[PDB]
Amino acid sequence: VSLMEKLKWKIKCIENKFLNYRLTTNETVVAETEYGKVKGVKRLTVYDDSYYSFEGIPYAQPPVGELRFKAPQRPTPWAGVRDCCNHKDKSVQVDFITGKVCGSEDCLYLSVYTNNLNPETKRPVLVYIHGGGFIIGENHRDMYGPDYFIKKDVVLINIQYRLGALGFLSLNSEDLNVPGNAGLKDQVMALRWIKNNCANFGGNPDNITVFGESAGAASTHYMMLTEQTRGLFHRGILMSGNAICPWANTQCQHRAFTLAKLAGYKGEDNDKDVLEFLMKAKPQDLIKLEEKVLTLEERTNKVMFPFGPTVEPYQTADCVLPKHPREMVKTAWGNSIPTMMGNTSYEGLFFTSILKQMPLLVKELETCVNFVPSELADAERTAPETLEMGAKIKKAHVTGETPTADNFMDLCSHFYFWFPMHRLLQLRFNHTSGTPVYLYRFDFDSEDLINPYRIMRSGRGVKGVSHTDELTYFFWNQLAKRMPKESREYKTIERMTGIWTQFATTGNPYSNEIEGMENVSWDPIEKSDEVYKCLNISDELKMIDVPEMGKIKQWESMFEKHRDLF
Ligand SMILES: *B(O)c1ccc(OCc2ccccc2F)c(Cl)c1
Repeated sequence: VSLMEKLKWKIKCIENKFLNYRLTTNETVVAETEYGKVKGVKRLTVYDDSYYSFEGIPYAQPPVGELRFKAPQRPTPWAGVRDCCNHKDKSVQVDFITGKVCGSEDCLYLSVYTNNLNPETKRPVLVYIHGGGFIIGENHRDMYGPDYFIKKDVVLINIQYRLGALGFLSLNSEDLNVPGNAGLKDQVMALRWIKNNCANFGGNPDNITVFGESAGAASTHYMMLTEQTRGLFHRGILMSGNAICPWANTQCQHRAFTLAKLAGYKGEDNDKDVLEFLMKAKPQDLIKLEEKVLTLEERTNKVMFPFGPTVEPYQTADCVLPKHPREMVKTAWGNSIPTMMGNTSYEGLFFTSILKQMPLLVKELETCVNFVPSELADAERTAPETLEMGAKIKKAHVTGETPTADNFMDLCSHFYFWFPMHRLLQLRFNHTSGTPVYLYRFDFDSEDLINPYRIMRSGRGVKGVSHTDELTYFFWNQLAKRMPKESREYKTIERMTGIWTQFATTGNPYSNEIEGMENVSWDPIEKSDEVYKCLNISDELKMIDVPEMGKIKQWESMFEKHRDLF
């Protein structure tokens, strides 16, 4: 927290509103939805393109009052024309830059964008679910502008969903109807809306692609796992994340009481009494205290967030996760739709900011016991077997006699992203109709065009392709600028929106109409593959064996004596 990030961030924000106004037009339009008419408006881009914009389309009732912590309910429709010419608020969260809580409980909205409201053909529909660890994020165009994607003839939809304790509180007591995963059930309801309404915006309801980055990738994967969404969409893209990443789920049923007690609850550890208190609390109080819920023991054992997706303790009407995700892969409908997955070439660089805060973290690599997968480790991480397992990790990532910060961040690349990807691929290969999985590796490094996460990760001046660096080439954000058509950055925008649009359309990401792809033979992964091939996306596009594969096998070797748990 170095105070006046908040300044230029406030004055990049005084600019973003003038610019937003200047890029607005007077061309309003009305579209039909199953809940009533919505009025949208055309907007301009800095590349002199334009698109129709519908923001603040409700897909559920505002989950306020008695609806807090509950599964979403269908919204209440209207006669007349609803105003969708302005965005709604984001879900209640801590602003990662201003450090202050922002947003509203009234956040269950989606936005629809297209360059042509009346196309002559049904268009592929792309649905983006944002990341942010299930605790931050939004569909506001200052972070996720559609301006690049609307160069292509697609319909792009950006959803919101409840975050933090408001989205992911879970209580054991069956009588209370807070089984957990409200935020994922939000996504399910948004997907149902999209399926039933995208046609009114020129979309093909039989050709929908869901994609997401980070927590949005885990979300996309959860939407492919749950039987609640069966057949609602037809392709998935998992960008740096999936549902069996260790940060992507947690059993948090005991932490509601902790949150209550942090906020001033007086009384006993009792689900009913705890729920009653949490129902009454100011939303901004609960979200601000969320950062204090995890114990030192939990943090040591690499629990990243106190509330997130959870295995629900009993089954309700709108249950999304009845079993551990690894179990849900066994029968997942989404196993049998075309899928693309990928990661960046230095994911772990993202934890730069965390390291600067707590330098002593680097000494975790002395034994690496803390990064042994939790299901394998003992609670004190002092067991000799845990020490042995840790030594396998240590050999994969410690390059000198003493671990460095770079070693730590390389390790994080695998703990948080590459190893979970491996486990998923192998698990799914036992339960798939045979539909292809394509892998990419995003390896394009530039500091000439950036996005706000680079601030948060303090990555200005740091080199390598961190977690979230690829977002810059998919979405407009308030820190972006018009780049020369010949720049490597602009060409990367064209390649990324191009490949994603090609995959959305056909279920195959290859096209010789994409510059650089003229010699790419991009083949999906097979069960019989001992080495993964990926499209490596840099200044050149090249098919390579995943450079991370060696370290991936090294992680896998921790499961030599526990193969059932892999
Ligand atoms: B993806 O949604 C994602 C977000 C955050 C992660 O780590 C926690 C974190 C939070 C804030 C700053 C830096 C961080 F690393 C992860 Cl692993 C994934």
